[PDB]
Amino acid sequence: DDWEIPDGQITVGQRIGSGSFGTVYKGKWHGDVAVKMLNVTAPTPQQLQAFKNEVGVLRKTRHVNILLFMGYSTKPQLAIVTQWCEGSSLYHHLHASETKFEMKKLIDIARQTARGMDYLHAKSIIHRDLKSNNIFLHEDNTVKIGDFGSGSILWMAPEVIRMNPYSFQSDVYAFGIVLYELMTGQLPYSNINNRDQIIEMVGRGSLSPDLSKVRSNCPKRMKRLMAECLKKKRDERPSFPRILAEIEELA
Amino acid sequence: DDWEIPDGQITVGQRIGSGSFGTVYKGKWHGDVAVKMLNVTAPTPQQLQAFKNEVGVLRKTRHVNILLFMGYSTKPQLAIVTQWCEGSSLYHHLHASETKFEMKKLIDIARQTARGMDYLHAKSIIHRDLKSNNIFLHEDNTVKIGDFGLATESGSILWMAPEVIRNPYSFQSDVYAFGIVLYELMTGQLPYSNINNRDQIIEMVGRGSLSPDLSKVRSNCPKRMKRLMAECLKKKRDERPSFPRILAEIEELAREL
Ligand SMILES: CCS(=O)(=O)Nc1ccc(F)c(C(=O)c2c[nH]c3ncc(-c4cccnc4)cc23)c1F
Repeated sequence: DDWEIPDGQITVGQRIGSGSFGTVYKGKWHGDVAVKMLNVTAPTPQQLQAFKNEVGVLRKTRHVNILLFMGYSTKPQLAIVTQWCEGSSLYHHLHASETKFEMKKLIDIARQTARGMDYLHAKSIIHRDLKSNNIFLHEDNTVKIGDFGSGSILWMAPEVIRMNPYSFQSDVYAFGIVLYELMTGQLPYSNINNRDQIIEMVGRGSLSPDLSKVRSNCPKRMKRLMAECLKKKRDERPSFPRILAEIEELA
Repeated sequence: DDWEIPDGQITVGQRIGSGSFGTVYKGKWHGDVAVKMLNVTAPTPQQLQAFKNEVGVLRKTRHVNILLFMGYSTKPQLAIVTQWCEGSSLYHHLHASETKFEMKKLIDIARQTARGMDYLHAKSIIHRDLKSNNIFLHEDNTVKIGDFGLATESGSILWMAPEVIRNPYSFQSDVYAFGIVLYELMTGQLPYSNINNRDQIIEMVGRGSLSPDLSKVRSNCPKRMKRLMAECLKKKRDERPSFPRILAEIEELAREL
């Protein structure tokens, strides 16, 4: 039916962060929620529908590894309401906490991410921006993928960089970088700190992630799987169901 | 929009529960999932309303403390696809595991349960079958409320309020059952131990001379929880609070101590 939450039902709290679209706050609504208020004030009737369309896309996601959509608001500002995640992003663990994860967890996280990613493809949903920042680990066990309802070029496929370039293949490339981060412990092109350089080089096929940076612990069974994900040639990339099967066999 | 999952996608596995309500197997569908299916030649549409009601009530929930409904089925067996849960029920932990908790966790479990129950009532949903058995502990410490079935919008006798025991079901009945669940958390024990007759409980609780022994609460248990619990267990419907007030008092406690 309708998942709108009437004005005054949510007690908006502390400002968590800002994104290109939206500002995230912690909220009070039958427990803890997260509210993403759109960068918008007025009830513009035509962008209203445009907003509602994105809600329609969100409300078709009922998977454990996808961040739980819970409702939307219209009156105290346009807003997306989801579950609250305890802990930090996958980016924070890998790069900002220096926290040592056992190799067993890494594969699980990838497996969880692939579970979420396959589901979106099954529902014919292209994420368009899958990175470790949009992967929230609830209580450091459970993957929640969000932010799918002049940017992050590290997870960007070659065909996306040079301009329909957004497809299920580009999400596959994004996952390879995610795997890279997990299996190398860091972001790609770390030595080359030049955005424009990377854009031009990865775009022309001159640059690709370095796999000598993977640790010895990494199974070469899916070290090969990255290569499949990280292919410059998009049609030579594995689909996510294909991907989901291979990763799972690792335990 | 459609939540129908046509078959072939679903890879059924090992069953965990059975009966005449639908067997529940552990399937794999884009990961670990759960399926509750009728093993029948044909559910000649007497079952077809029960199934349709549950799909209607499930499709309208999206909460972390409510079991995650993932889909339904019509073509072969009737089935309900929900998230897979890792762990055992609250009933298992308190009673069937002989495990024990700190006050800290016990009050937390009540809160998460209160959140889901508050959510259900806000969506104008009556659970009608709330008990420790239907409260799953997923990831070993996060509440999942399920087994809707009797939901709408024998063996379950202990969580039954007099007006149901003596349409009886209401938000108030859910409230009474909540008080019983609180009792299991704050005592570790099921109500009416000194009564091993089904006929004793059913008459006495219905009559209004039987009530849980609140002397059995833990020493570490808050005086506010024991007070809150007695309010949910009121013999008279009207004197029972609503979950917004129930959740409010709990939240302070969890923060207070
Ligand atoms: C599926 C809906 S979406 O539109 O595609 N995504 C989405 C919508 C609304 C949101 F608020 C959030 C969000 O940032 C968070 C949603 N729950 C969260 N829980 C924790 C955090 C967080 C992240 C980093 C540091 N501290 C807290 C961030 C979020 C969100 F990701």
